[PDB]
Amino acid sequence: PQITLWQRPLVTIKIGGQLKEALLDTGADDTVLEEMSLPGRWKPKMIGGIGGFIKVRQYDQILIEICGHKAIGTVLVGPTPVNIIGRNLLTQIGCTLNF
Amino acid sequence: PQITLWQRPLVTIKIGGQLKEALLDTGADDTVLEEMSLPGRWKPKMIGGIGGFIKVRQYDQILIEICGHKAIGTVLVGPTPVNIIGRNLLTQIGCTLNF
Ligand SMILES: O=S(=O)(c1ccccc1)N(Cc1ccc(I)cc1)[C@H]1CNC[C@@H]1N(Cc1ccc(I)cc1)S(=O)(=O)c1ccccc1
Ligand SMILES: [Cl-]
Ligand SMILES: [Cl-]
Ligand SMILES: [Cl-]
Repeated sequence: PQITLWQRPLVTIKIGGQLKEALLDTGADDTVLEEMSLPGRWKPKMIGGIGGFIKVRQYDQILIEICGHKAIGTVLVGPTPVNIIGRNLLTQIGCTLNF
Repeated sequence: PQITLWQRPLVTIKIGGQLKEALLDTGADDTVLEEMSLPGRWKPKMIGGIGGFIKVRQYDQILIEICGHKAIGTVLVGPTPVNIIGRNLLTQIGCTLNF
């Protein structure tokens, strides 16, 4: 698809067999989702920006489906105000900026 | 152009006659620049980010060039981690996400 930026670029994702809404975010290095369980090992991380920093759990090699596109990559889980799909997974679905 | 996301989408902008580096950020509603001098009056603006909300300065109808593309619109100024070009100006230069 071609997604406009007149509104926030929100899409449906499937992860851990759950359907969620998330923001396609070219300014985010990493994908960050609100508190949820994920399988496997994890390590803590801090991410930050306007407003300060939050602590997240980093899970690697997680399967995700983004607007019907299957991918795998690292997912950070923690108290983000919005679910974010970052560049680590946008690349895998072939997402580009165009003007 | 078409910008892939394997690296941060950092571009050159021009504002107040000066070149600066800024991030094309589809996760930011607004354009937010590092502390600088801009003309005219400003108004207060609360913006939300990963750690919470903060107050920044809002300047309207400011000339800014993004990758050579001329724009005129609202620029926020505050303690942003990096200069950010958000959806208000991305929309104005005709940028979309595509996959
Ligand atoms: O500072 S920011 O929260 C911001 C928001 C609005 C306007 C200006 C700034 N930021 C930009 C940012 C850019 C580079 C770096 I280094 C750190 C932050 C965001 C906006 N989109 C990407 C960043 N994030 C996503 C986000 C989007 C919307 C909201 I509401 C909250 C978080 S992030 O969770 O912080 C982030 C930080 C590190 C790794 C992955 C994700
Ligand atoms: Cl990854
Ligand atoms: Cl590619
Ligand atoms: Cl504007």
